Amino acid sequence: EWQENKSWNAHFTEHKSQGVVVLWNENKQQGFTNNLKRANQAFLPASTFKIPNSLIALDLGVVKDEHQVFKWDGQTRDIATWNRDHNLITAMKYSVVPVYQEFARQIGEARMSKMLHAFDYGNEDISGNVDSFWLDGGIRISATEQISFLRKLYHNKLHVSERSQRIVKQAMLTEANGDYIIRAKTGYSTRIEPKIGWWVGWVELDDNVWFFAMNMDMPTSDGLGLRQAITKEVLKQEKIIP
Ligand SMILES: COC(=O)c1ccccc1-c1cccc(C(=O)O)c1
Repeated sequence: EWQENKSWNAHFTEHKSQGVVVLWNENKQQGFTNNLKRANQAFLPASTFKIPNSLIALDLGVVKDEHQVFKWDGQTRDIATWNRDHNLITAMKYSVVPVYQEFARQIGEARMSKMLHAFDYGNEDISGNVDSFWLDGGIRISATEQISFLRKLYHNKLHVSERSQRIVKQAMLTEANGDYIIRAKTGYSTRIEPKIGWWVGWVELDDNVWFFAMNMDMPTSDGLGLRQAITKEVLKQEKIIP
């Protein structure tokens, strides 16, 4: 069962933006979205792909654990936090593309493709360059498809070891307080129109889990903070967080 709630559209329009929020109640196995059509429209995953990429890299031994240091290659890039050493935790936190591009190159096309099919991830198409296909290649995934993938990850049901899934879920840790835990990954797709921002993950409560996946038009980087802000307004409206 799915239900549409266009009242959430107010949260996007107050910022003159457009997008979709998709919520899934795990206990009740019920979904909610403001836009059933956009909820099933497929976009580039961009840095949300760092979830599956991390899983594959860990399971194949490309990444040993969350402490392995990936040394900066010495190339100054326009994002300051990228010009330093990183481990899996910080590379996720700061969405350090060049680290994951090296992951992908060491994974290779053949194993990457076979693993995304085992994950049933989006359209499972890695066409493009192995080190950027999730940024300007052929891979596509919808908001509802994100939730389906994240739900498997939460239950350790993806076709990789339990360890790899626990480690990635640790690396996804974004916020935690006395009321909730959020594990999620942001995304920013700019190389192919339409330019969008992602935020996908779930909300852990004492007695339930709310999975979420949102994307929204993002014509400039100035609005990236809206990905979390709009999502949280929906969570508040549905009384999922205070
Ligand atoms: C693809 O383009 C950028 O990533 C980008 C471009 C301009 C300014 C900032 C970023 C950036 C950097 C780090 C994280 C995020 C994010 O929140 O996913 C975004």
